[PDB]
Amino acid sequence: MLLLSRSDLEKLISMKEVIESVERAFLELYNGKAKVPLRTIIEVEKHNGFILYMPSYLEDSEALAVKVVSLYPENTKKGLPSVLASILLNDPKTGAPLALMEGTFITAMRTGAASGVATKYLARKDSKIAGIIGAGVQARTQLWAVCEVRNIEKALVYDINPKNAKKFAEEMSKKLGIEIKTVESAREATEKSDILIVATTAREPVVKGGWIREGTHINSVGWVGRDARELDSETVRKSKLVVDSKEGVLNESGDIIIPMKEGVIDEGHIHAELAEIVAGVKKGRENNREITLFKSVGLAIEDAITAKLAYEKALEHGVGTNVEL
Amino acid sequence: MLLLSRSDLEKLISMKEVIESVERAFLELYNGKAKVPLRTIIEVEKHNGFILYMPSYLEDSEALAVKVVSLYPENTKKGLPSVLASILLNDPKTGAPLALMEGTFITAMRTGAASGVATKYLARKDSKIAGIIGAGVQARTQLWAVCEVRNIEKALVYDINPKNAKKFAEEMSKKLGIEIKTVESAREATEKSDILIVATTAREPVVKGGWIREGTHINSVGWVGRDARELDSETVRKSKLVVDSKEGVLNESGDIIIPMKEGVIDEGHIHAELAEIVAGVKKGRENNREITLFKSVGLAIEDAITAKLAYEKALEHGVGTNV
Ligand SMILES: NC(=O)C1=CN([C@@H]2O[C@H](COP(=O)(O)OP(=O)(O)OC[C@H]3O[C@@H](n4cnc5c(N)ncnc54)[C@H](O)[C@@H]3O)[C@@H](O)[C@H]2O)C=CC1
Ligand SMILES: NC(=O)C1=CN([C@@H]2O[C@H](COP(=O)(O)OP(=O)(O)OC[C@H]3O[C@@H](n4cnc5c(N)ncnc54)[C@H](O)[C@@H]3O)[C@@H](O)[C@H]2O)C=CC1
Ligand code: PRO
Ligand code: PRO
Repeated sequence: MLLLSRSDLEKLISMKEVIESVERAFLELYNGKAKVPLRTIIEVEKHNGFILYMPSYLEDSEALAVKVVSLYPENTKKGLPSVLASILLNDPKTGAPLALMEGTFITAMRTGAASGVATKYLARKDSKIAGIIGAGVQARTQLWAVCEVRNIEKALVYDINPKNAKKFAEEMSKKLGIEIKTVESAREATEKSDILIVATTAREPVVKGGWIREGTHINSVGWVGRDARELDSETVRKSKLVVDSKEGVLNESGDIIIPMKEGVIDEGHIHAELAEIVAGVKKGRENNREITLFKSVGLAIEDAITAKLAYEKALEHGVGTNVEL
Repeated sequence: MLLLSRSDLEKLISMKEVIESVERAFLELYNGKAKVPLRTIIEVEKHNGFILYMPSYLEDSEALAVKVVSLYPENTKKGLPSVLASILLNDPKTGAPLALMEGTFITAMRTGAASGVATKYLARKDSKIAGIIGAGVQARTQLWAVCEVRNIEKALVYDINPKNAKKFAEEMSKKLGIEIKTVESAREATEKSDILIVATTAREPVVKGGWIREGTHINSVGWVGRDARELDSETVRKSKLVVDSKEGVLNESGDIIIPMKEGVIDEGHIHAELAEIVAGVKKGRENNREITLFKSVGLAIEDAITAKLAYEKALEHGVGTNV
């Protein structure tokens, strides 16, 4: 078996590659060449956490992988990231395990790239100002993937944690070579956005629909269970809704389940799944005045296409350590 | 996180340990302190194999583990085991991964132990002769666990491959210190058995119910999908049926699903789940003449308590590699 550490992975993969790869994974999913059973969620109520088991098999790409990822929103208080993951790659021909790789970095990369492909189809091409609510691990790759897809000029970041917003604005500004300024309310970041990035831990809405002007595109990736949401009901109803997967969002995302329980929206309010948009069967952004919202909770195909991408580059680069079991 | 190889694991855990631990896991499951959602099976039709994802959380034992196990019946043609597994242990307090360990040895140990617990409650205490149909990997731990709970004197082994039965008879007899004789039909092994072990890869019945005499207890652990079976409908109908879990067997075991399609039995023919037997809520063996059948497909909690037993012994014994 081969081992790939976070240091190993950061070396191998870039966001432009991951954007292309996640896009192909969804095209493979639309053509009936993907087996993605709904992920299994075990809630650890005793320790305020979740653990998610996300297996998938992409038969054309021959990517047979499972990711074990956990969400503990209070982990940052113990010097630990909220999201920790591991990815296992198996050989489709024998079922033998091929690799164990650190999944935390890949989770952030594949999540940003998933919103990157959706941003290509749903965001105004002339978008230059991006607003970020929640300056955590996901927000960094979220903004990075948005910058790979649009000619972003300036970014606004709001967080309840002043350290996270400052560290984000400083470090990401040199990172992406764009100006990033911390703002001091979620209202301001939402009102001035051409593209809005929401990557929060909050269990109650932070984005009010009354702030969103026309022509803005929203990427929302936060998830803390089916009871939690970061967008109020007005935001969802007001937008042209695209989901990463209907089966996943409708079963896991309080951002959608709660407004439908209220009766503000129904299952038909979902315009399309991302797989239909990538395939060209369903259309993305059609005019300047619509407000587009991409709701993402995570799909296992993004881990498999990224893990096999990273695994095959390690072989070609001689990266990683071999182990016996 | 810590890495544990088969060589690391093989020393650490014994069959007496795993039986005690698996029985405790089933009691924990009965008391509502286990989260064992039904496992996810992805069939790789393209390569004639299955891969199984088995997560579970035992909250009292604080064992949060997932096993990735695969079944490729044609692997023995490539010099590879039919069943290959990996087990990942996570920290319940942080969600952080604690260990990656080889699951092949643990799956054999926990599978034998699960039948070891069932045999203790369902088999006659005066059982002396054990019959084995299918002399593969699982059969060895199956007989070992039966030997840990009953005073077995002699074993009879039948396999469709005479090489496998002979190799089983030789190797297992030295390990367990009991006489083991090769027979040349499933009928003979079944007819003379006090306890019958069935652990085959067959997709069609190998044991006929007409062969089973009264007082026999059967452990059947084979699985090759819900369309495959190693027991004919008569063995199922004739027996008091105990399953490791109702949700798993009725969804995955052709040994049970097919006789229910025929109308020979219905859902009520399941006497009890193993968890109810361990808890004492349901009765085990009530008389000497009953024929008892334990149907096992595998349950994620048995992996979790065994993985955490081993992980916890590795730390105390300084075994494993950090990465
Ligand atoms: N493909 C997907 O959809 C995936 C979903 N997620 C979810 O994305 C979200 C972000 O994940 P991470 O960045 O890794 O965690 P993180 O803990 O490192 O960052 C979360 C940020 O949200 C901020 N925040 C929390 N509540 C806020 C509030 N009311 N108002 C303003 N800011 C607030 C926090 O201060 C923190 O900076 C999480 O909800 C996670 O469950 C995580 C990985 C990928
Ligand atoms: N109940 C549980 O928890 C578990 C279920 N299993 C299943 O147990 C069965 C055996 O597993 P392993 O021993 O690891 O595989 P194995 O390949 O090592 O052994 C299978 C044995 O069955 C024999 N056999 C095959 N067809 C036969 C037939 N018609 N008649 C007589 N003998 C036949 C084969 O010669 C072979 O020796 C498989 O179905 C496996 O999927 C595997 C792990 C645990
Ligand atoms: O799918 C994922 O990877 C993220 C992890 C936390 C919740 N969802
Ligand atoms: O429970 C298990 O581990 C075995 C693996 C193959 C089918 N059942």
